Amino acid sequence: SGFRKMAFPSGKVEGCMVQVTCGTTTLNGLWLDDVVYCPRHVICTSEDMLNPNYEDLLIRKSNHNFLVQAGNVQLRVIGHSMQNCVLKLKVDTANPKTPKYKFVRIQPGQTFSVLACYNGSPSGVYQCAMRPNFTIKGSFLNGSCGSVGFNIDYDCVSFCYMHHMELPTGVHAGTDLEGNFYGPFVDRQTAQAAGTDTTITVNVLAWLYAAVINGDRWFLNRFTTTLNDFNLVAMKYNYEPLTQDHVDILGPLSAQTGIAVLDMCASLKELLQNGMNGRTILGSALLEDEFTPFDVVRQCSGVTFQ
Amino acid sequence: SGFRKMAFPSGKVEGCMVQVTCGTTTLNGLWLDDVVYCPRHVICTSEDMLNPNYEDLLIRKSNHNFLVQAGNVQLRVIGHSMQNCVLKLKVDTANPKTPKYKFVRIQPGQTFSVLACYNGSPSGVYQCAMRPNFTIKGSFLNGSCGSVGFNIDYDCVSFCYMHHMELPTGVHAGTDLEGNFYGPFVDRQTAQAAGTDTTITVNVLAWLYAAVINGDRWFLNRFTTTLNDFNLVAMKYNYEPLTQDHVDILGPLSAQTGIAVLDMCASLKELLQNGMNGRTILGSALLEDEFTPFDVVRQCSGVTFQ
Ligand SMILES: CC(C)(C)OC(=O)Nc1cccn([C@H](CC2CC2)C(=O)N[C@@H](C[C@@H]2CCNC2=O)[C@H](O)C(=O)NCc2ccccc2)c1=O
Ligand SMILES: CC(C)(C)OC(=O)Nc1cccn([C@H](CC2CC2)C(=O)N[C@@H](C[C@@H]2CCNC2=O)[C@H](O)C(=O)NCc2ccccc2)c1=O
Ligand SMILES: [Cl-]
Repeated sequence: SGFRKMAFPSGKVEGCMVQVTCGTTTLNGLWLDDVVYCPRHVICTSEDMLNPNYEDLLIRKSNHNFLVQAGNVQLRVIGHSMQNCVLKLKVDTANPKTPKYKFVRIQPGQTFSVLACYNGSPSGVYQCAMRPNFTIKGSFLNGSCGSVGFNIDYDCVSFCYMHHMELPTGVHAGTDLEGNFYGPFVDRQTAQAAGTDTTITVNVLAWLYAAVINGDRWFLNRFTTTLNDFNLVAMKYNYEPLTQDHVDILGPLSAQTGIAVLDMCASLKELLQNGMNGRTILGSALLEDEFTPFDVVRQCSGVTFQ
Repeated sequence: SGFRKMAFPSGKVEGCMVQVTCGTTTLNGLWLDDVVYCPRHVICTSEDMLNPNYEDLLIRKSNHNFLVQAGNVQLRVIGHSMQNCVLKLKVDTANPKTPKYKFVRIQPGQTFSVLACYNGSPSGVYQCAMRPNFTIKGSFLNGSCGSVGFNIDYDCVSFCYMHHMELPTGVHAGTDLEGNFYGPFVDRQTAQAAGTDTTITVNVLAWLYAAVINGDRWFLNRFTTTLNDFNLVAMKYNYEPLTQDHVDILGPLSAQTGIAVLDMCASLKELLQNGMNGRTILGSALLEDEFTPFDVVRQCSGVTFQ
């Protein structure tokens, strides 16, 4: 037993990280088969980032202006193209460590592991949620651009995130691996509103089921509620409305614990109205929303990869 | 910016995990050079674990009774020995993925990454502290025994922990890689007291410095205190006494922030007496003690490995 914010084992991704340098700027790239993916802002100076014309900036660059290093190994660039906000550098060597992989665009409220990298070198791994407002609350310093987010399914790495920027509010924005930003963000150093964030209700409920499974039961009450009554409460506390799709995804946790989803909603309701009264749930003094229902099942059933 | 509970990249350790089976029991082993390390309780039945005579149980086992599998690869066992609570299985093949490594016995309050494994297969990575009472609050299910804790320094993996058991209170106990338990625990299914745990004061102070560096400053007050006055407060709230060695380790964080360690102690004092008044620090509603001073420096300076 016990419950931890667990990241995927990072080894398959570690083998794909490289350093990419263009003029003055170095950041991380992702080397899969004979393509290296990195943020297109690798071609910008600090001045350019204020208001970049990426098409005009990229026209000045040739293959030989992209320095790509895998460890101490220099890769030869034989092609470059821009796809949305990412650069694809064709190289003359397929990465021998290329894992089975897919590119996925994740939904808001879904979770993934970030491998924070500097100069092509892995420094740390952590688990986070795509916020409803399409930001992430990460840990990123200079040089971390090009760091990637991912999920693993047995032997398949599903890349979902590439780090592009820190907003002036200190939260993080980036793209899928086709270079499409999550949310309204652009790769420009300008004020950008992220808009109202909300709590991921289905995740909080999943984590309450995890708590019950681990013997943290104090918040279970004598009450039930309705989807509509609960959503009146969710609206007031800036929680995502719960839908029947959410109820359906929680079904297996309901089944094991014998706690009807709407009964757990009444427990959540009472926590939102009353607070935690100085107590904790799975060692947290707030309601945790960075576990999906799928996360809780995996952890509570100890599912592995390779 | 931002601050996350980050684990080490796990790839170097993933390459060392194997499955070990003896009679009915399978768990994880650690394959370094031509030795596989695993918990000696691999030789026990459920009945044996009640009151094992490990010397008498091991005498019944021969090399060929230890089934060791690295992926789909069967390793040949040419030697076995018991060292304290671990078994060392000599195998006829050196692990080609053996990273540079050391065996270390860590101090209470030090942190490390756990790679949770089942049947020799990595499932997840998370960061935790060795509690002052020599337990860890992990996430471990059946089959996770032999999972290891570690730190990385550039290219060197320092193994510090091997998972042996869950106490009836739901916390976790294990050994260094020489098989010596952390704390008073034995590898027997019997009631075992862990004794009073305490909060790791130097870690909480390190995390308050991390908060200030990230712009979370609300808890900074107009007060200072003395080491003795602060330790009167630490005693009352079951915090570890702060020593001048702790003050010295915090020096670099003091220097950058301009906040004298004893001023930060007065902030901590006020938080312990007054509580958080429904506010958060780096997205936590309680005082976090699973970051060392060394952790905060690494993260706040973005230090990498290979
Ligand atoms: C003085 C303190 C507060 C300690 O640091 C900064 O102001 N740092 C930065 C200010 C402005 C830009 N950056 C870098 C680019 C370096 C100036 C040349 C930057 O934005 N780097 C990161 C991503 C950011 C940094 C903090 N958190 C993040 O996620 C990224 O790796 C990158 O390469 N961005 C492209 C880029 C290139 C030039 C100018 C801006 C951005 C900084 O690190
Ligand atoms: C019914 C529920 C509550 C869901 O599960 C259990 O009671 N589980 C277990 C009860 C008793 C023992 N174990 C295993 C051993 C299996 C029975 C054969 C066990 O202790 N396994 C783990 C470590 C534990 C399990 C939970 N958290 C941990 O850290 C370990 O991998 C191992 O191999 N231990 C050696 C061992 C061998 C035989 C009997 C006890 C222990 C269990 O998993
Ligand atoms: Cl909390």
